[PDB]
Amino acid sequence: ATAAEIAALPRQKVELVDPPFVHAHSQVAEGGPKVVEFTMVIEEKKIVIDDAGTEVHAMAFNGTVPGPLMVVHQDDYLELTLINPETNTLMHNINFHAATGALGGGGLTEINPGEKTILRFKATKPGVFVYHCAPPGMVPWHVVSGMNGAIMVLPREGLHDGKGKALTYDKIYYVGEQDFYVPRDENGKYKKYEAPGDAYEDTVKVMRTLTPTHVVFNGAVGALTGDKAMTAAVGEKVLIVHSQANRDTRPHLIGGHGDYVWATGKFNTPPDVDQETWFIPGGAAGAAFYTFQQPGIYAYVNHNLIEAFELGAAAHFKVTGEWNDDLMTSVLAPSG
Amino acid sequence: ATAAEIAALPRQKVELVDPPFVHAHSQVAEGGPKVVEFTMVIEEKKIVIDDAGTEVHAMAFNGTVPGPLMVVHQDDYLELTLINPETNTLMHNINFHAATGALGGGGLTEINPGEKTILRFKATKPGVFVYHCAPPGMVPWHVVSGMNGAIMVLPREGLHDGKGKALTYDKIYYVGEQDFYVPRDENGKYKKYEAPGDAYEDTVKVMRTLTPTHVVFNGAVGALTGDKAMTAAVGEKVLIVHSQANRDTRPHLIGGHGDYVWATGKFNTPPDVDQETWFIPGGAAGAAFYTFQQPGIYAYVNHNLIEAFELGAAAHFKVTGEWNDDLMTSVLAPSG
Amino acid sequence: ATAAEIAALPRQKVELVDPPFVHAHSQVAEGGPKVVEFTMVIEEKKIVIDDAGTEVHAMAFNGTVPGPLMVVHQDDYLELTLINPETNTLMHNINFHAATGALGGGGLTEINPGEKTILRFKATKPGVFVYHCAPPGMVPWHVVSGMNGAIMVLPREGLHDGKGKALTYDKIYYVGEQDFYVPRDENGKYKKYEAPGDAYEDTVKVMRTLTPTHVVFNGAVGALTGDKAMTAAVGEKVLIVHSQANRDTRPHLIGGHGDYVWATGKFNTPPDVDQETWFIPGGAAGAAFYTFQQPGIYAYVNHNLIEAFELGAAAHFKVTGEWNDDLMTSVLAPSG
Ligand SMILES: O=N[O-]
Ligand SMILES: O=N[O-]
Ligand SMILES: O=N[O-]
Ligand SMILES: [Cu+2]
Ligand SMILES: [Cu+2]
Ligand SMILES: [Cu+2]
Ligand SMILES: [Cu+2]
Ligand SMILES: [Cu+2]
Ligand SMILES: [Cu+2]
Ligand SMILES: [Cu+2]
Ligand SMILES: [Cu+2]
Ligand SMILES: [Cu+2]
Repeated sequence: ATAAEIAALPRQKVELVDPPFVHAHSQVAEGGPKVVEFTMVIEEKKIVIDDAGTEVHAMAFNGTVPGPLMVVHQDDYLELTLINPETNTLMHNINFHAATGALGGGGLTEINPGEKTILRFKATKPGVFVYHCAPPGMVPWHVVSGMNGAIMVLPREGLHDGKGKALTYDKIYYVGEQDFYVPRDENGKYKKYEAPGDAYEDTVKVMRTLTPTHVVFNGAVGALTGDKAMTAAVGEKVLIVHSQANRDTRPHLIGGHGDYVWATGKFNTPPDVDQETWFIPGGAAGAAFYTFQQPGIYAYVNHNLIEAFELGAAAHFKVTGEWNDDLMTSVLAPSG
Repeated sequence: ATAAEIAALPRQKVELVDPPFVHAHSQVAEGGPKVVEFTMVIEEKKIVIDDAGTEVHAMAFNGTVPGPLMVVHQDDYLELTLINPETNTLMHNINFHAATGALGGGGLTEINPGEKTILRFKATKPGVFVYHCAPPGMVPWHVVSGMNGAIMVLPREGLHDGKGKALTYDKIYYVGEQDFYVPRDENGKYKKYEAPGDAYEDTVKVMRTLTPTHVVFNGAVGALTGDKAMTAAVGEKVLIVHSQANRDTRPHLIGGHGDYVWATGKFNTPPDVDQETWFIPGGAAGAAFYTFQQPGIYAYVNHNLIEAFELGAAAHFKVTGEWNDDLMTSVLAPSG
Repeated sequence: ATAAEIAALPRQKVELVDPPFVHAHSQVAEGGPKVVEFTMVIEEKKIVIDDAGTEVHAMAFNGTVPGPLMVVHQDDYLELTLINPETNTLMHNINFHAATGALGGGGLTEINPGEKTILRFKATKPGVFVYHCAPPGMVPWHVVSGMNGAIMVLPREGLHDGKGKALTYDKIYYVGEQDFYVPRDENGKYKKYEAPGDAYEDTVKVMRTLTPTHVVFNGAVGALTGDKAMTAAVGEKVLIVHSQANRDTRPHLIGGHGDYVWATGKFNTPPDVDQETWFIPGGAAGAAFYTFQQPGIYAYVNHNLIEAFELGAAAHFKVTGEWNDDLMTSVLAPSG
C-alpha cells in the first residue's frame, strides 16, 4: 500500500478502557482496512501492590498496570499517539511485539518528558501480542515497573477453532500478569523510596535473583477479587487474554478449563483444546476461550500455587446460574 | 442424559494400586458409560526423602506420593469416596482438574478428621489430569507436601495419533514429580518437626524462594532407580504419564524419545512427535508414548540436569532384548 | 540396513565451523543415504564470560561453546570421531539426543585423556537435537561448563510448513544458550581457579540455587554483538537454531517474529506460526524461520528481560536493505 492509499483509508478514534475490561470492538471486521487511532499518556506514579501497603514506583501506559488492551483487525493500521508529560522524569518509548521493524517501534518512539510522537504500523499478523517500553540501558527495570500491556489483532473474519468453526465470545477480559521485585530491609520488610531513581540499585539486586517478591494480576494482590471479581453466567462464552512481558506463567481456571487455548497467542496457530493448565512464556500473550457450565466462584491463577497463593497471582470469577448435577454432584456431603 | 438414565448406569468398584503402577483397565472402553467407583483413605505421615534421612510430614492420598492414578473413559462418571481418618489432624479435600464445577470438587469435599465424603463427576474431556488437595488458604502447602496425583480419562475408542492411527501401549507407568521445600538450620542441616503444623512457617519461607530443596519421582530420591527401576522389552510400547501439580518439568528419556507426546496431556490435542524433551507446566499432567528399540538401562529425567542429578528428579528403565547395530554401534571403542 | 549395506554407502567428510555459523550442506538431500563423518577434539580451556573478566573452566567440543552444529539428513548415519587430548585432565563422552540407544551414545563413548572413540548412529528422526557430555556422577557439572551443542537432521526433502509448502532458507545461524553458575567470595566478587576440579565444590553449591549468575549465547556476554553480530538483508529467509542443554529459554527477535517455529525442534511436528516469543525447554533445541522485511539492527534475546539484559542473553542481527513505510512509519517524530 502506498502512502496515498493509506491516507485514503478511513480512520476511527478509539477510547481505551482500563484493564481487565476491553474497549468496544467488533469481533468480525467492519468493512475494509482502517487506521485505528489510539492515544496513551505515560504516567510515572506510586502504586500500592498489596494489602500491607507495599509501594512500587510504577511506569504506567495510560496510567494503569498493565497498560490497556488495544484491539484492531488483521491488516488494519494501528496509529498510536504516545505522550510523555513534562511531569515525568524518564525517557520512554514503546515496543509492539505485533509490529515489524525498529525494535517493534521502540527505535522511533523515544520521547523525553514534555514530548510526544505518533507511530503507525500495519498489523500483519493476527493474535494477541505484548507491548512494553524498552529504553536502551534499563529495559528490564522499566518493564518490571509495570510498563507493559498487550494488543489484540483479530482475524478480519473473527475467531475460529482449528477446523474452521467460528468461535464467538460473549465477554472478553484482559489479565495482565506482573512480576515485581521489591527491595526489603534487614527486617525483611519492604522498603519505600522518595523517587523512582532511589530504588534502582536495590531493585536490580532483587531482579538478579530471578525471584519476584510479588506476582500479581491487574497491578496488585487481589486486584481482581471481591467487588472487582470478573463475572459470567452458565452458558456464557468468555475469552480470557493473558500477558506476561517478562516471566513465564501457567494459567488455570480452577473448576473450569480452557476449551480452546491459543497458548502461543497467535490465531493462525491452531489452539489446543480441553486444557487444564496452559503455558505462556515471558514476553508473550496467550488467550483462552471457555463456555461456563457451572455457577459459583472460580479462581483463575498462575498454577505454580506458591506464586498464585503466596505471591498474589489469583483472580476470581463470579458465575451465576443453575448447578448441573450431571457434570458434578456431592453423593455424600462431608460426614462422620 | 435423563435422571433415570444416569441412575441406571452400571456401577463398578475398582481397586487401586500404588504408583508407578496402574490398576487394571482396558484402553478401548468395554461397554457403555459407567460410574467407576474408587475409594482413597488419606494418610498424614512422616516419610524420608533422601539418603540423609531428610523428613517431610507427607499428606498422601491412599498413603502414597504421588496419589494413585485413576483410569476411566470419556463420559464415564468417576465416583470417589474420600476418607479422612480420626487419626489425622488436618482438614483435606480433593480438586480434580478433570472435573467441572465447585473448584474441581474441592468446595464439596472438605472433610475433617473422622469424616468421609463421596463426590461424583462426569469425565467429559479426554486426557491425563492432575488432582490435588486444595483447602482454602493452604493450597500450596498441602500440595507441596505431596497431596497430589493424576487421573487418565481415555477416549472411549482408545488412543490415536494425529492421523487417526490407533496407538496401543503394552504397558503404562505413572511418574508423579514432587517439589519439596524442606527448612534448614543455620548450619545447613534439614530440620525435623514433631507435627506438620510445626513446620508451616519455616516451610512457607522456603516456598517463597521458589527454589525446591528436592525434586523427586514417586516421593523420594532414587525411588524409581536400581531395583525399583521400571521395565520394558525391545519392541514394547510404553505410555509414561507424568504430572507436576505445582511446578514446571521437562521430561526426557535418555537414550530414547517420546515418539508421540501429548505434552498438554489432552487427547483431543494432536500429540507432538519425535520429541527429545517435552514440557509439562506446573498444574498439569502429560503423556508420552514410546516403542523401545534398544536394550539396556535408560534414565528418565526432568532435563534441568541440576534438578535431575542434584535434586533427585531421575528414574530408570531396565530394558531387555537384542541390541540393534543399525541404529547404533561403536565403530571404535575408547582406546589410546 | 545390514552391516554390509551400510559399509557400501558413500561417505562424506564434513569440516566443522565455529558457531553461530554452520558448515556447508544442502537443505535437500543430495543423493541417497550416506555415512556423514565428523571429528571433534575436546578442549578443556579457560574462557572469559563477561566484561568483568569472570572466568569459567570450560569443557568445549571442538574448542567452542556451544559445540559446533552437525548437519545430516534423516536416515543418514552420523559417524563421530571424538578425541580427548592427553593435555586434558577429565574423562569425557558424548550423548546425542537424536540417537537411539546407550544413553544416546554416552555409554559407548567414555574416553580418558589420551583416548579417542568412533560412534555411529542412524539419524532416524528429523529435527534439531541437543548433544552433550554426561559423565555418570558429575553430569550437570560438565554441561553447565559449556560441554553441549546440537545437530540438525533435515528431512530428505528439506523443510516444509504445516501444509507441505517448501521452506527454503538463505541463511542459517546456530545460537547455543548457556547458563553458568560462577562462585563468588564474601565481597560478591567472582572467584578464579587454576584447575577445573578446583571449582567443582563451589560450583555445585551455586547450581543448587537453580539461579544462574550468567545466561549467555556463544559462551559470553555480548558474544554475538558487534564484530560477531549475525547479518542478513531485507527479503532474506533465515533459520535460527537455538539450543539449551540444561535450562528453559524463550527466544524473541526484537523487531521481528518467528514466521514458522518448530518450538519442540522436531520437523514432523507442525511448526507454530507468526510467533512473537517461542519456548524451548531445557534439554532441547528449537528452530525459527523468518524473512526479514525491515532493515536495521535487531536484538535476539531470551525474553525474560532480566536474563537477557542483566545476565547476558542478548544477540544482535544487522540487516541491510530499504525501509518499508507501509509496515511501519513515524507519522510524528519525537517532539515538543
Ligand atoms: O486447581 N488449582 O488449585
Ligand atoms: O542425554 N540425557 O541427559
Ligand atoms: O520486544 N523485545 O524486548
Ligand atoms: Cu518507559
Ligand atoms: Cu522504558
Ligand atoms: Cu519484548
Ligand atoms: Cu489434604
Ligand atoms: Cu489439603
Ligand atoms: Cu489445581
Ligand atoms: Cu565432558
Ligand atoms: Cu562430562
Ligand atoms: Cu540430555
